Amino acid sequence: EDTYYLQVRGRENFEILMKLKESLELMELVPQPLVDSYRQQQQLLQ
Amino acid sequence: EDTYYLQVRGRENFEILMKLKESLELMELVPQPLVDSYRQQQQLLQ
Amino acid sequence: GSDLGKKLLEAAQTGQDDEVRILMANGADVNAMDMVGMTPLHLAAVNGHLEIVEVLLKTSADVNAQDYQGETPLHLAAIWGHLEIVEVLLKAGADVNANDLVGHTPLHLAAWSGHLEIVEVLLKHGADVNAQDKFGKTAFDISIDNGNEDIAEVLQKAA
Amino acid sequence: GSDLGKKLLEAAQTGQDDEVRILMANGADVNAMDMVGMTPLHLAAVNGHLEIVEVLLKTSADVNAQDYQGETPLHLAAIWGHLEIVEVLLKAGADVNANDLVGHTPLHLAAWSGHLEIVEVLLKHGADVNAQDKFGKTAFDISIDNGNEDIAEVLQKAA
Amino acid sequence: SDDELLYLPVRGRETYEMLLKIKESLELMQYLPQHTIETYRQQQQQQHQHLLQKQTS
Amino acid sequence: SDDELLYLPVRGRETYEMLLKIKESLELMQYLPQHTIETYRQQQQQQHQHLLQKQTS
Repeated sequence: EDTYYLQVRGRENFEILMKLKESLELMELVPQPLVDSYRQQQQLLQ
Repeated sequence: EDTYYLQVRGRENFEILMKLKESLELMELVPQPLVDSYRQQQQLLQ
Repeated sequence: GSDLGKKLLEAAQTGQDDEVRILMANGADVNAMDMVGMTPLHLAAVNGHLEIVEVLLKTSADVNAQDYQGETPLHLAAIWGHLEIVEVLLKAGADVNANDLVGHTPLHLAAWSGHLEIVEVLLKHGADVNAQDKFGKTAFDISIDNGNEDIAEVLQKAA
Repeated sequence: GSDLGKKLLEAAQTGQDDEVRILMANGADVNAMDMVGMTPLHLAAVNGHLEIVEVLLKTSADVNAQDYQGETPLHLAAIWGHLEIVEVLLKAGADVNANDLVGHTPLHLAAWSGHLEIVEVLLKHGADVNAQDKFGKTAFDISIDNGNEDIAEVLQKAA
Repeated sequence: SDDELLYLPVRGRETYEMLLKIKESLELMQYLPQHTIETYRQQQQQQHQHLLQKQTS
Repeated sequence: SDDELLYLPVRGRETYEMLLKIKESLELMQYLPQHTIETYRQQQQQQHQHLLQKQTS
């Protein structure tokens, strides 16, 4: 549906991108209220 | 040789990535001495 | 913060009951915080590990410990729908009306997730139905938004 | 910094001689700086626009203007191999021994690029062959590194 | 006891915002139950059934 | 007259470094002659001769 393929040179590069792919794909599963608490937290630290 | 293909959803997203593709591909053509001057400049501003 | 502290956070997260008991026996910090400020008790509540929650509640671990977002274990048991864990946190002295940074009570978060039995338990322990978040919204207002009609009507009956 | 200033930077960069003359007639700042601190004169030197360089050198524009990296128009004419531009900058009073932030002289940068005629011109105007960059390297040391044997031997003969 | 609080100096809005989206995604994973992770990871293992290849002709 | 000097606050080393590689690449383009740009851009126009497509079967 909205799946995207890419290609990367370098094992270290692939590993970083797999770490972030994971964390970015999982973000959709984080309840919005906890996201809102979190962004509140970041703004307070400014 | 070391050319890589990727796929992006969203015209605004494609435009940003084309801007950076340009600037990152052109970086190889910047003489190293001017790069070194530049990185010196950034360190001085710390 | 400490090696045993991180192992205990991870054992609590992953439901390693024997590991938890053994780390604690060896002096692991029960107030260890992960990168979002969660304690093993928070992580046991998130991941639904009732036995681990009961174990941690026999220690000095604060049942009302706040992570960096102001979430208590009761907020997170509530949002993830862990009814048994909600019940024992409340028995162990969980503040039913604890506020996170955007003014969510456990009731807001049970409302958000559509966890009916948990809304019922929170009301039973004196959840405040008239509490407003940062954005001026009650548990009710959020049940409405998220199309939780069961919970909408339970909340209106109580206000 | 100004609208005409940016247009003049871009006209100088892109070799739009008539545009340059017209922007200047209309009062465009000849000391306008781009995002790396380059003046129209810098950009005319980079891009090899001899006529535009000659035009700008009939104004108050500083022939020894430094960008944020300490590069003068003579550094950049040198590195990009614009012999005619090097010659007129030197005639217009370009400091042959100007230092950028990492201690490169125009001679270092002509050495780096393997521009033989330009090394010759820089020596002729009194380039200092014994000048060391941040990293302790002469024009000579850099000709060696970059396999510029012609220029290596010209530099050794002069030291 | 808390994780060490380090600070990252970032030149510019754009790099900052980008690093913020990244940090946010890495941190907020902590709030996910393992049932959710394990569901994700089985979804991912099943993507491997059909592997990526560069096509030709 | 100089470009406006803005500052971008960035939480963390990693986002900072990333935004720095980006900014650097965007700024240092200024040092390239148009002959070099035009060479690049003709190289790029010629990549279009052979267009990218998702292959099937």
